[PDB]
Amino acid sequence: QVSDVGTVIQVGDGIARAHGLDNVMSGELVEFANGVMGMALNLEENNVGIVILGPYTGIKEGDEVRRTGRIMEVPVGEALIGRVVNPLGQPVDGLGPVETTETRPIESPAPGVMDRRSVHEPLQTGIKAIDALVPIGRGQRELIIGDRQTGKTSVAIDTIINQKDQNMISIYVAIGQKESTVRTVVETLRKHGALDYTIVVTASASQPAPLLFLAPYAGVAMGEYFMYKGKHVLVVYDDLSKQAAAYRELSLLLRRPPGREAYPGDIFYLHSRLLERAAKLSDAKGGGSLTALPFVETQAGDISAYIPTNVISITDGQIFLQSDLFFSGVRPAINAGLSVSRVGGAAQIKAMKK
Amino acid sequence: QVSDVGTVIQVGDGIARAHGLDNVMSGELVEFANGVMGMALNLEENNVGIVILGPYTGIKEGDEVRRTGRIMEVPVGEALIGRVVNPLGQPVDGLGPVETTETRPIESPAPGVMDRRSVHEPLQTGIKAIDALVPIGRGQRELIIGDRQTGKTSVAIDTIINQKDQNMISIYVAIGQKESTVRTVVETLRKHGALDYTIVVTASASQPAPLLFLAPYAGVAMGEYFMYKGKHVLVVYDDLSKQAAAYRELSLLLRRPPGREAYPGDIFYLHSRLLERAAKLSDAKGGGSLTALPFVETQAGDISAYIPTNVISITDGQIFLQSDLFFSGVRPAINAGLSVSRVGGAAQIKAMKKVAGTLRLDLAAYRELEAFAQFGSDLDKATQAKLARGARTVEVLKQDLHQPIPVEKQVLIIYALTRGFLDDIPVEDVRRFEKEFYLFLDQNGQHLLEHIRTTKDLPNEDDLNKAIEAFKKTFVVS
Amino acid sequence: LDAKASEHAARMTAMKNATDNANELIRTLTLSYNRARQAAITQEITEIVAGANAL
Amino acid sequence: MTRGRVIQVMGPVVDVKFENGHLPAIYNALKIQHKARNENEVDIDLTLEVALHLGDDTVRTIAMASTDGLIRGMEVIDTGAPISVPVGEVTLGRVFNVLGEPIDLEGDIPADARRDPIHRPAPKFEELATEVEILETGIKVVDLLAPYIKGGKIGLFGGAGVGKTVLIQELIHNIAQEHGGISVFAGVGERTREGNDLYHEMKDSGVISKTAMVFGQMNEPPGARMRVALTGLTMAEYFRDEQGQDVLLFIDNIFRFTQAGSEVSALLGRMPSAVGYQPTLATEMGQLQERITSTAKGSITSIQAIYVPADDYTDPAPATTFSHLDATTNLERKLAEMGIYPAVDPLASTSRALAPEIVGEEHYQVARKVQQTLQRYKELQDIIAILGMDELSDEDKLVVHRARRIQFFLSQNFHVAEQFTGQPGSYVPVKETVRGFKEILEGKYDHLPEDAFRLVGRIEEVVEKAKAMG
Amino acid sequence: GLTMAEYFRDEQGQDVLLFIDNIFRFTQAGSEVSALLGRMPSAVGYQPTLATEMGQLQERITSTAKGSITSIQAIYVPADDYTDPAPATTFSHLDATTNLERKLAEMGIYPAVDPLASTSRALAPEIVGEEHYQVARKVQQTLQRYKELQDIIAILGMDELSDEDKLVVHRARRIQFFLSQNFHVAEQFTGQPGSYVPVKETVRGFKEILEGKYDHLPEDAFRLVGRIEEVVEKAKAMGV
Amino acid sequence: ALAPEIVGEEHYQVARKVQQTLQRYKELQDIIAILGMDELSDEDKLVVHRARRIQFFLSQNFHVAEQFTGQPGSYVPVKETVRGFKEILEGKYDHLPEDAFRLVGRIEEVVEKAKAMGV
Ligand SMILES: Nc1ncnc2c1ncn2[C@@H]1O[C@H](COP(=O)(O)OP(=O)(O)OP(=O)(O)O)[C@@H](O)[C@H]1O
Ligand SMILES: Nc1ncnc2c1ncn2[C@@H]1O[C@H](COP(=O)(O)OP(=O)(O)OP(=O)(O)O)[C@@H](O)[C@H]1O
Ligand SMILES: [Mg+2]
Ligand SMILES: [Mg+2]
Repeated sequence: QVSDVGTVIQVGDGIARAHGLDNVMSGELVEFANGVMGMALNLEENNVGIVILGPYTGIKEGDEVRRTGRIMEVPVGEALIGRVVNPLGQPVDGLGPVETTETRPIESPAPGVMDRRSVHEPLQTGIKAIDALVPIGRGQRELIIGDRQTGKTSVAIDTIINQKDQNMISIYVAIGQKESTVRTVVETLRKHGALDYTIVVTASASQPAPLLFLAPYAGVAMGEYFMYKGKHVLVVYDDLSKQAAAYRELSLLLRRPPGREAYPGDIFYLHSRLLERAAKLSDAKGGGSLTALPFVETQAGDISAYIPTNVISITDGQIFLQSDLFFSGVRPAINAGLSVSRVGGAAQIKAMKK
Repeated sequence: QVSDVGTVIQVGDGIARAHGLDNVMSGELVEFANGVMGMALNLEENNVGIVILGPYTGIKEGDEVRRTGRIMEVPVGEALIGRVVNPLGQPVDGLGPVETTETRPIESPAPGVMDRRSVHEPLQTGIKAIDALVPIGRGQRELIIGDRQTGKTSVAIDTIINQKDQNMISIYVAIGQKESTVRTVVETLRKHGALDYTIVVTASASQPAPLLFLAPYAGVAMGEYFMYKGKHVLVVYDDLSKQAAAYRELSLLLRRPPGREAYPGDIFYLHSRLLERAAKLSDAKGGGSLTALPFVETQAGDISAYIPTNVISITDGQIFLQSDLFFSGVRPAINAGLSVSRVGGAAQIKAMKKVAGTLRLDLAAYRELEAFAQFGSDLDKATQAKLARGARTVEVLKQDLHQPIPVEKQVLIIYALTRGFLDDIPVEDVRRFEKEFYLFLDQNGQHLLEHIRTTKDLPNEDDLNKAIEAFKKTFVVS
Repeated sequence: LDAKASEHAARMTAMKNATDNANELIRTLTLSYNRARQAAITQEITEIVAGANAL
Repeated sequence: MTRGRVIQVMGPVVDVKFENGHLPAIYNALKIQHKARNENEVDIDLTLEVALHLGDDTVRTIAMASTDGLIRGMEVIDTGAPISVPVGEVTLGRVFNVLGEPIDLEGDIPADARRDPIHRPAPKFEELATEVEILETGIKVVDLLAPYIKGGKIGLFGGAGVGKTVLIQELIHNIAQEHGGISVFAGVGERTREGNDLYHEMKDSGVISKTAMVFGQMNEPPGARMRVALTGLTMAEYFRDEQGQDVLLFIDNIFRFTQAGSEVSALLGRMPSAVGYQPTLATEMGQLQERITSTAKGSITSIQAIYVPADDYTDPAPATTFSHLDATTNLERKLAEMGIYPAVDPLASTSRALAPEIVGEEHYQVARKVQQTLQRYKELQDIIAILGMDELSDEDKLVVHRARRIQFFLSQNFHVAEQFTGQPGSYVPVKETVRGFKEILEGKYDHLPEDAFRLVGRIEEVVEKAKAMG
Repeated sequence: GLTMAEYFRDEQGQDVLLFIDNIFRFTQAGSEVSALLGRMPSAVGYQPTLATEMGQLQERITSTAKGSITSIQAIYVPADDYTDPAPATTFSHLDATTNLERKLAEMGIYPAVDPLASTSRALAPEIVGEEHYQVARKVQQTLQRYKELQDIIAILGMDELSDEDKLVVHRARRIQFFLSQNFHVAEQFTGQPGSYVPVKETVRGFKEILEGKYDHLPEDAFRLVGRIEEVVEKAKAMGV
Repeated sequence: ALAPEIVGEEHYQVARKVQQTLQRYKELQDIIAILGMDELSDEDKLVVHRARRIQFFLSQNFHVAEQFTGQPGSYVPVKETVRGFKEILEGKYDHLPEDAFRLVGRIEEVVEKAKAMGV
């Protein structure tokens, strides 16, 4: 019987090959003998390539692989608000299981051309510099770009805190961060009361590369539930740079030919198909919205690099934080010369425009 | 049918692959049918990868290869003194057999961290700049790094010649050089009389790549015999970059995965193995020591290249030689600013240590303010004195080819320079003053020289001062 | 006397401004040099590996 | 039936074939013990670590020592677990290799002792601490201008002749004396001569009895040089988790750890990333660093010495390393020559903890004012050298006068320097150093001679020294 | 060609002049066949056996007791990059080295030999003579010193210089132009027949220039002259 | 299409003169960066003076830029463009500040600007 059961033939660096699984479907979830999940990536003529979503040291050649019959998906619902979970929806805060009822696929098509609407509602971040010079609207994709230790996380936390009175569900996705810093961020949010409307998705640097790869998609899939129920969602991706690094690691482990800066060819598609799912829906679709604030870390303020240019080509404007200005006492060191909001201004109240 | 013989399947570019040989050891030495020898590096599932240590044009597919049962080793003994041999221990000078009665394996463990002792004895090279600013101690390993035609070979030859009166055995290893160049070096050593305590190991550019790869290990194996029997040994590797290139050629021919600049993964491990065997043994293991002077040739002064980076990270210090400094009249060409030694002070005698700090400060003050040479040519209270002292320091540090200087004279000349006795002498007369002072010293200040030699400390200040003014009275300023 | 004092002060100020401009240019050129060096190393190793695995 | 068999040897890489269904897990340790059967063989004592499962019951391993003398077909046994090293008080005062075997001549640890696996997951989210806490070191300059965080990583920059080892010994002594926590030293890519010298230095200083020392020597294979940091980390983790102590972990050089990982990846044949580094550079760095954290019962504070290739701070290895650091200490040769033996640069040193939210408003203000005064004094050096001291304005005179006091007060007399000086060491609390620097900034001690501030502790010792001078 | 030369070296004991054209092409062809032979690539696309092949070719060109072969070899440097593996490897086998510079070529100086990069182990006091060694070292030092002054002059003009470096540069220009020569084969290019200069007269002329015997002559009179009388003749023909 | 028989002799000559001035300005950039305009000759300073104004006059306010900034766009005929650049090259407007040439249409708009501010 090799229809729903397989056998491992190779294991290495988080990648496994399995014999059998004749009826497996591309993108399905598979389960190993010890409980670790995997994703069916390549369906070859006589073997299946599986990406291991967890610790791979317990998987040995000859172990059994079992089908699940489900495309890559994560649990969603309102029971997930106020919890810290991994990109698979498993809680890590220790407060018990999450009682969700339905799920959404990790890979989902973006809203079409005729399903969208122009951005016309302001998103008040509470930061005077942003709200005055670089306004952000609901449904906009705005990039926060700067060097390390420039205050991007502080800006994101301030924006999330300010959303208390507005009807706005916030999702904070931390990719490749330190667990201690994530703990501190969660405690700050708890002190300020943000866990009444916030979901935290975490995948730290000690985690394997596939989880860092899959975290932003889990976050956006979680947000899309409320977006399509007619609500407004704010999603923050903390290091698209680290997501790209993890994807590069995975692609090189798969022996794919690299390009500029050893990145794969589809490094642009990786971020584009993620950031295209944030949109402002039309009245026919329900008027929901999703706002994305991806972060990009530059080296010595170089925004002409590959990943910074790729992300700039996708979003609707960027807020640039200046490293040397950050040392001048102006902690929200926004470089107004290199910062712009393309779909801003229209999404700004009458008084502030005047 | 047996597991002690095999048949050759593939031949080409100096390597062969053989079927069988089921009981061959990794790194073992094997013999072909026609009498040439080989060393087994790759042991695959069905075949053995063999590098050939000789002319491979006589090897064809299908002939037999046999086990020898011994890991590669080289002959050792006192009979090798004064001979020129290849990395296999076979003489190439044509003076007959060597007659050694003992062997030592090519690869041997380095001394443990508890078998060693702190470096505390000076290695006098006879070069004033090195002895004063970049000290080298017995048991230290010091890198000599620079571009082509900068003087590294001359520095090594002077260092070897200076060891005549000491109690050290010298080993010179030449990797990838012309046989004519090696013969010229041997002739220079014979002329200066250093060939009665020196051993020469040769791997010319026409030799197979494995011989170039194996030469430094043969050298250290020969040195370790004397080191472990209680003596002091000095070993020089003439081009570790050529040794690394030969190893890269072998690895690429054996189809091992390449890395940066197509080098194999264990290229750093190779040089770490080589250079970690130089040590200063503790009194429990005997007072023996081995000191190494590896050479690395940089391209256009780029010390950020892969092999130079590895060797710099491995060694205990660097000596940089620069082409512009070489052609500006500074023939020793040692860049005293970039060069560094991590055994400084411990590798110097007290007399040299008492003046080396002032010399270093005076040279450091003059290396900056070089832009101020043209500007402020008028009188200035401080910078003029600094420039005048620095010019004389640079003139003092110059030295001629194959003219080592005793440390008791180096100390005296540096004392005379630093204490201000050279200030009233023109820059053009400094070298003549030094030569005539050396001639005056062995004529009159024999008591000072003997005091320095016996106590390793500076003589009495007033007597030294009287000697210096007595010579200055005789000296004629031109 | 005022003319000579003004001339020397002007020379001092102009020279320090020139030195500052030169230092800034050196910093930017060093950044560009490091980027080019990294790109060259990456391209060389990628070409070597592609040639090696093309066999 | 648990036996393996050597099937393929290529330098430091060995492939072993096992019986079907009995393959060892990844990162397991395999041992080879062979006695020479005849004159054509040599004795083998080698340890391997599992890296990949190649299929067809074959496993690819990395050797921890030299593979010379191996023969295709000799027996390999599986230990059933990763590398295990002894833990506890038996490790204090001892020197180990990567395998956990003692290197000094003080005998071997009995087999009855407890041993812990080298590879383990990082502590979970709910086991971590929630509040940031300052680690008081007792050194004035460190406590003032670059505070340390319990569970944080501190980068250490410098070279030879700046007293890095002296500072390390003083940190060990102070932490053990005033907190009761042990320290661990990990010599990744250590030169044997410098390791021997450091061991003798620690024995002379007396801090050897409260430290565990681990050496991965430079002549060891890349696998050993890669794994030595993890055995040091395990030895620290035992005391962190079982005794509830606050432990220091010293890593001799982390760039050597990254380059050993790169060499191992190249040997395994993976396609290079970045400039030449391994594809898993960030993953390996994160797996090493994320185990050095503060928990509900203890913490590990780690000081890394960091080498920057080609002085390029944007190089991938320094870039990955800096993403985990919380502070930075730079040692200055100019200060060493001037006579400041702590040698910590007061302006180049930075710390994430220097923020009023956690360190205190008064501490923040004092630190900012001290840094401003030092910068002002630094700006005047060229004009002072050219024109002279008397040509300055009155405010410049006062700034120089106070800054030359501050520069001297930043120094301290160390306990470990007593064997050379004769003066006992000092431990200065953060409150005491803050108050002293505040008093100096206020001008309370402008009439005192400047040499009185040279090598004293609290703000009263300078008064006593000045009175002794007269 | 080497096989044809070795017969005359060994079997007849002659002195052989082996003129070999671009060595770089031999290595280039070796690298061209390397990939099709099935071998892995190397650092800059060359074959792995570059140094071994180069040495096996070069070590056969040597002087022995039977006879002597002297070889003059032209070596191409790709894109003026002297760090290229083939020219970098070729240096180990040479006794004398002559470097040609595009900077000197464009300025109008031929043969455009670099006076500082060129080296030879025959330049020793016991080989060529103490006077020759002194003159050569003084010329090299003067040229190196003049090269330094150009950086200052490019910003501050000639007038800012003192009156000893003024003489230094004024004589260095003369030396640099006197290092030129008109070749017999350059007659097709210039219309001027070439000249042959013995080494004794070369040394004498350079020593006289260094001592300033012809300091009053115009600078341009030293270009493509040959002997030291010919620059005086040119100066006479063009005025001074 | 930039050929004298397609665009006209004066159009071609004006374009070539503008390009020549801009090329000279680009060549002067490194000296200007290192040590400013103080060491430039009289003709080089005039070249810089003309080139900065030409570069600023090459800017324009677009109709689609109404959404970013409130300034309405402008449509400029090629005859007006050629005449304006010819007038700038002839030196008619060397006395106007260079900020008056930014984001305008015809040269009449440049003249109207610097009247709302100091002339
Ligand atoms: N407005 C502000 N006022 C005061 N301090 C601030 C402000 N914004 C940021 N900081 C501080 O400056 C530092 C910047 O850290 P932060 O995490 O916000 O930046 P980052 O760029 O996301 O950092 P990293 O690269 O470590 O992830 C922190 O110490 C933070 O407390
Ligand atoms: N101190 C010195 N004084 C005078 N001449 C020197 C001195 N040192 C070296 N030379 C000369 O400079 C040249 C340098 O040759 P040397 O063999 O020493 O250099 P190298 O660094 O080994 O270079 P290579 O073998 O690549 O040419 C030789 O002609 C040598 O005679
Ligand atoms: Mg952050
Ligand atoms: Mg040489």
